Amino acid sequence: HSAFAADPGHTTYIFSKGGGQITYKWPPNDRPSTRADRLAIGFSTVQKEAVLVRVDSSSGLGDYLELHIHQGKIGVKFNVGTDDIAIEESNAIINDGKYHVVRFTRSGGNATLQVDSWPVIERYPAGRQLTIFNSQATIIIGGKEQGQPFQGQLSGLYYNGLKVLNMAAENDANIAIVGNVRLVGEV
Amino acid sequence: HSAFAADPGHTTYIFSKGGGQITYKWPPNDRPSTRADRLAIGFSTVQKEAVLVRVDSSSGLGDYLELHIHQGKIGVKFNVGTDDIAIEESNAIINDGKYHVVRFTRSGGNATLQVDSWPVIERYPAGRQLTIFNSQATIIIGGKEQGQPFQGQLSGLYYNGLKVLNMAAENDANIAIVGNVRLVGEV
Amino acid sequence: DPLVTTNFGKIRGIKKELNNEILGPVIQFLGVPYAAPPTGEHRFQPPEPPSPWSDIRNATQFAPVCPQNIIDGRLPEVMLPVWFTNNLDVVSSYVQDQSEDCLYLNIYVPTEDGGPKPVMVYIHGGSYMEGTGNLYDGSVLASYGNVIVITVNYRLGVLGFLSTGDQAAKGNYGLLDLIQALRWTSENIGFFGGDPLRITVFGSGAGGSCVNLLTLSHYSEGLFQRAIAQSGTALSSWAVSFQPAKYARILATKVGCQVSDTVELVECLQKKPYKELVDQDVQPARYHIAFGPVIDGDVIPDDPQILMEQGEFLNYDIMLGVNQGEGLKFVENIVDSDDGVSASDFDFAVSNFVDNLYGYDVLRETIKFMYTDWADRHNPETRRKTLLALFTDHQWVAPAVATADLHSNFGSPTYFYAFYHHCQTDQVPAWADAAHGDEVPYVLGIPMIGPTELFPCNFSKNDVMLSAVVMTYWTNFAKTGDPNQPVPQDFEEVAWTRYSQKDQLYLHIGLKPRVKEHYRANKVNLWLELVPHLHN
Amino acid sequence: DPLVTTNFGKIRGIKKELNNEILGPVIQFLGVPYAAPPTGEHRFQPPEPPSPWSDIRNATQFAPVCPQNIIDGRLPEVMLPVWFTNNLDVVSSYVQDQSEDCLYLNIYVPTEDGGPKPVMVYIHGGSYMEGTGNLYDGSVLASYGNVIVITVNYRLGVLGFLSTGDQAAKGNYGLLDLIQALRWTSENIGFFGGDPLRITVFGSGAGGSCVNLLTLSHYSEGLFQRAIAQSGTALSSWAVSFQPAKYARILATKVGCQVSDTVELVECLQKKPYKELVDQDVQPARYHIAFGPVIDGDVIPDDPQILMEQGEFLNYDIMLGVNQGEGLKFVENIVDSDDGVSASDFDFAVSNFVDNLYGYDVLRETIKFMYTDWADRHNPETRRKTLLALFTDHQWVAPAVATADLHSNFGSPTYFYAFYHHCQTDQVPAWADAAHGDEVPYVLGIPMIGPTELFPCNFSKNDVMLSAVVMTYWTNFAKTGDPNQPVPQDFEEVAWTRYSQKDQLYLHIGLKPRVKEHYRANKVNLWLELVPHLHN
Ligand SMILES: *[C@@H]1O[C@H](CO)[C@@H](O[C@@H]2O[C@H](CO)[C@@H](O)[C@H](O)[C@H]2NC(C)=O)[C@H](O)[C@H]1NC(C)=O
Ligand SMILES: *[C@@H]1O[C@H](CO)[C@@H](O[C@@H]2O[C@H](CO)[C@@H](O)[C@H](O)[C@H]2NC(C)=O)[C@H](O)[C@H]1NC(C)=O
Ligand SMILES: *[C@@H]1O[C@H](CO)[C@@H](O[C@@H]2O[C@H](CO)[C@@H](O)[C@H](O)[C@H]2NC(C)=O)[C@H](O)[C@H]1NC(C)=O
Ligand SMILES: *[C@@H]1O[C@H](CO)[C@@H](O)[C@H](O)[C@H]1NC(C)=O
Ligand SMILES: [Ca+2]
Ligand SMILES: [Ca+2]
Repeated sequence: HSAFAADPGHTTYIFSKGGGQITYKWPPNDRPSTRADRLAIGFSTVQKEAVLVRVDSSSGLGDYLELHIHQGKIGVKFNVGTDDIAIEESNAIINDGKYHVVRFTRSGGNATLQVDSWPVIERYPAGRQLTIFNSQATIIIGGKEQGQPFQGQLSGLYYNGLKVLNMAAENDANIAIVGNVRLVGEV
Repeated sequence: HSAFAADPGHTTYIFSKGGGQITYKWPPNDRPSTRADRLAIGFSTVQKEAVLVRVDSSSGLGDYLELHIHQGKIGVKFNVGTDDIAIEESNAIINDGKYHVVRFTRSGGNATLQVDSWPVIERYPAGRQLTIFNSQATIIIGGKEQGQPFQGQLSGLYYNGLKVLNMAAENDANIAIVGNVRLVGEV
Repeated sequence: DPLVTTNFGKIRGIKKELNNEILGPVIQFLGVPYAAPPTGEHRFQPPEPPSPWSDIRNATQFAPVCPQNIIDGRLPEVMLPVWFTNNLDVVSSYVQDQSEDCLYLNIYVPTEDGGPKPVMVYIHGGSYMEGTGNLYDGSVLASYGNVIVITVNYRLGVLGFLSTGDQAAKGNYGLLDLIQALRWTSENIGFFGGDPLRITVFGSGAGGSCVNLLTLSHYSEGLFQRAIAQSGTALSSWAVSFQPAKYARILATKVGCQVSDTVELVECLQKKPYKELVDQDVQPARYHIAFGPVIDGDVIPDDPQILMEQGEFLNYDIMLGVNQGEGLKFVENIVDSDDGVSASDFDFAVSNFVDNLYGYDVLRETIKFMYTDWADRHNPETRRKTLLALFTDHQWVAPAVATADLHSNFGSPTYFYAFYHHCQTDQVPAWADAAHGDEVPYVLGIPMIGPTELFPCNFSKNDVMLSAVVMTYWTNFAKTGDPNQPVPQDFEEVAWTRYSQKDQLYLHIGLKPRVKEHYRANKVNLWLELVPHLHN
Repeated sequence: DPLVTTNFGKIRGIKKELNNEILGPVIQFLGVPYAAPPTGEHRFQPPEPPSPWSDIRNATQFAPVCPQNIIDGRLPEVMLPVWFTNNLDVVSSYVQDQSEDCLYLNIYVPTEDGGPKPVMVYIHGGSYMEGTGNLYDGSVLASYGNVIVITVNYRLGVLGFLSTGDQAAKGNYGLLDLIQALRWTSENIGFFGGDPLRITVFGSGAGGSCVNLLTLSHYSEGLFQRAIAQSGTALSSWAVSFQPAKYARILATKVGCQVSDTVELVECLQKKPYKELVDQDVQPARYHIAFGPVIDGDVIPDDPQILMEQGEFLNYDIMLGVNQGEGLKFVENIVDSDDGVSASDFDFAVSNFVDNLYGYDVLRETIKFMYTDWADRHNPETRRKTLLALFTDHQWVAPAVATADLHSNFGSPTYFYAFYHHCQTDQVPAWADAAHGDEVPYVLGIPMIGPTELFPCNFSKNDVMLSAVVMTYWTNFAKTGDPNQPVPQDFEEVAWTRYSQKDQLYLHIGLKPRVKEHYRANKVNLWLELVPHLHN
């Protein structure tokens, strides 16, 4: 009973100094390919630069999805075959320390980014593009291996039906927590 | 001590009814190829149609030389690669029962036929032809296997230095006489 | 009496015990309607869900098959499985009863003495013109492997594949039928004890083609999870119809229609008695198909070669393979009681072949050169071998490899086999290797019973073992997407390694099973890498 | 004191005993002039007969060799025998003494303890630019086989082959020198006990080329009766010069001539000191020759390919063959201490090769495809093998086959061998098969003596046996035109069968000598039948 439109949070992981990383990994025999992707992540931070999540394809494939902060503006950058595609919320800033929910959406070449209730950014292509994200290997929450570890909090991370962080707080066999990451509970 | 230029006669062979055949055969390891050929044959006949001599190439090769009588006129037909070439003495007739010496000469594409002292027939080509008669296998005097056996006398047959009939009268290892052929001697 | 309740009503099966006292009997539900009859106004339209019934429905006999004509028709002997061509008398009997209302599937459910079982759905196909799922008894496979086996009937030939390249008739009806069948299965197989998240689709020949085609389609998203294509791909010359409009027109003409507007064309055919449509003879190019799957920008969004090349397909577990002497029928009639082929007929064969497949001399020369044994090029037995190999390599081996290369390249678990054993009949020359369709009885576990009317071969003792090996591999794949996991082979170091472009490991399947690399690497690369460089 | 009287005067030889006490010594006549000095007015002219002398002439020392430059020259290492390139310090010593007056031959006469012996005339040749007959000691061959062996010196390079494609300089002087040498031999070797009706001409490398070219010439009519060409044909890219005028011009230019009229061009060169001509560096296209035999419609009436194709050549007993790894030097320096070749260097090699030989990509792709082992295409050892084979197949194997095919087709007794053993030196990589020029020491019976300065290999026991086998075949051929007749091999069923286009039987010459059929027929036919169809 999850919904992409419903708030993705409330499994509140703190990513403090020294960096942290939570990683979900699909079994090599069941890495999904998708024509459409829906990411929703609830977070809070003050950082100027960080990489929150990145979905990477198997080896020898260039398909990936990267959600990151750059100059306090949240944005996405992905590749499904052709070339890198970029979309970013520049109208404003999100590193003000309060809770936000950034949604990203992909339909083949089509893409979507919204920060809360702000104006949905739309990125349409002037020509048909490839439509499939081939065999997804890992979800890498943290951005440590990218040399821009994220610092702050994440209450939830929904990815194509998956409640990634909730699954981590359930010690799910696929989740691997590594680094400065605490599962701040309640009360 | 033999010459093309000499009368080739005087080893006289009688080719009587029922047909006859004298055959010279070169060893498979020494079949000659020649850029020029010199044939001289002394004969007498009354026949309207016969094949006197035929030189044939090895197997799988179409090179040959045929001396024959057709409609009482002596003629030659040969092939050295390109196509059949024909030359004949039509100015007159030679099957009147008396002794004649026909000479045939080949120089690549060039050819020559003379019947006694009559006008040398010349057969020049209006373009370069193949010049070589490739590995000569047998000389077949008689024309039996061609279904036109010769009937009359042959006093001598010169071929490229070879006195073929004389070699037959010397029981040469390579001569094979078969059929109605007698070596009428002297006195 | 065995009864199941489905979203449409209650159905009663029938029990069946096998001619083998080691296998527990099965309950089979025969003639289960998975869709409303595609008749009248629904002709040349996608299939609709079946109507429900307030009744106990008897599913104890096969329903009539989809209209076809296997006697006075053309019968593409090269496309068809050898076992089918060789006794169409026994085949005819399965198809004596036909109806346009023919959208039925058959379920084979095992018998215990805990947990939803895998479902193996079999898609048949000779040339898209003929056949039934009913020809394939899923009993032994279901009983031996403890999986549910379904065999499906979908629209065939004209009724299943007519297309104008327009919206008048969009085509692919038979493919949509298979989707619908898989829908019904996904949402109704639980009631039989099946597992909707572990459905494996499988087929041989044009059945394989269907399997592959379905994996390129965004319609089969979430309906099945693994696929086995046997001697069949989506990249062979007879996989899809590239000129459907042309043949719709010719068919329309042949039955007296106004071929003017395409709407008036379909409207005309919409109304004719199906027999008129079926009894018509529309001959396509030599190694091509007239009525078959079509690139419609929907079910099949584009040329399979392009889609596959670009990775525009989802992740599935894939198993595919080829037989040693698939192209028996290409050569059979050109042989000469001495079991050989003249250097004369060879040149013809190859020249004609390249003509039909490629057109309007360096290629013709190159192929003649490549398929000549320059050691004894006068051996007329060798000449038939390499001639047969040319057709097998072109129509089957190279497309399978290309398919395996492209699925594995894009992350899909891939397993590749080469089938190198068969049961020889008196119906086939003794010099013949595994022909087209010869894997089937093993997969269906026919040796476990011994000769049937359909497969009348005298299965040896080794045939039974092989079948058990094959069936274990297939059912292991169905269970886990790995032909090795659960049931093991009792094949020590003989583990079916996963295929990838690096070593291209494949399983040599025969009386001396082994795992080799780069199957027929020389010819495959000829056709896949070198032959393209000789085009314009 | 051995003396012989020739049509030109009396000559005194010298005795020579071999480093083997099984072989009877020989008398060798060294530096016998077979023609007048080709100097001054006779430069770029056919040779004239030698002047007579009223004197006892000393023929006990080699005369100076024909002018050449093997140090600071180019040195086409691909064309040259490996034994030659690997120690040109020892080679240089043979060539330290040069003169334009250099038309001398050397006679090796056996010693008895009845009947005119066969004469084997050896034509040397690396690239037509360098060498001497002096490098080849005919002693052992003459003593072991009881045949007279002559080794000849003919004009080389510019002096031997300058041509303007005109009557100014008509070319082929070095070939006419060989004709003249064979004239002298035919009318003077009886005095030494030689048989003018049993002369066998033989040669390796460009020597083989000369042998073959001579058999297409009507000048060699009645001068010799058999021929052995070893790793050498008239059909390879470097057998004849097809653009002589171009290079005469470049040469003229380089030494300061008025390249205007061709008559004033030759006049200019006529007069220059030969060193000026020799020290000049005129580089032709990669695998081609600048100064060599020329089609002059006289000595060489037309393109050897055409003549051979049309059977425009007389009957000879022919023996010819190739070595297993002729093309050593094509790959040697591209290898990488790991004894392998990168897939990178490969593409280059094959691309560059095809560019040079064929020009301005379907052929380039076909060749790369044909010479790739699609089983482990990553094996860098295999990559060097097939790369080596590519050059060997193209420059040697295919032409030799074509030549055997055509001679035999037109009735000439033909014997074909493939040489598959050698004596490995430290100068050659250990993975190397028999390279170009490696049959020579065997034929010269060098193992019978053991290492010499020239061939310093440590000949095993088997090397001596092989040599004796080879020498028996060669001299048997010289004696009868059949490598089998007289001296038998003591090779039971091992009889060198006559080569014909039917089975194309050839003698594998190794430690395990056998006769086989269709040597490398796949690759040969690739180059002979199929590559033609890829031209415009
Ligand atoms: C299903 O098939 C059965 C078997 O032929 C049919 O039922 C028969 O007809 C009636 C219905 O119960 C009974 O009087 C008979 O005893 C039944 N036969 C037996 C022994 O099974 C019927 O045609 C089908 N079921 C229905 C009623 O739709
Ligand atoms: C296939 O089965 C036949 C039987 O139909 C086998 O023949 C056996 O021997 C003779 C010859 O036909 C028959 O009279 C027997 O009845 C058969 N034995 C049985 C009961 O199987 C035949 O050997 C088999 N074909 C082969 C050789 O594969
Ligand atoms: C040939 O060379 C010989 C080798 O020396 C020369 O012979 C010397 O001179 C005469 C030859 O007639 C002999 O009587 C001497 O005994 C030789 N000298 C010695 C002791 O070696 C000779 O000059 C050359 N031949 C000729 C005569 O031209
Ligand atoms: C090979 O020859 C050398 C001399 O050049 C010799 O010293 C060496 O020992 C030989 N190798 C053997 C033992 O075969
Ligand atoms: Ca993609
Ligand atoms: Ca000829």
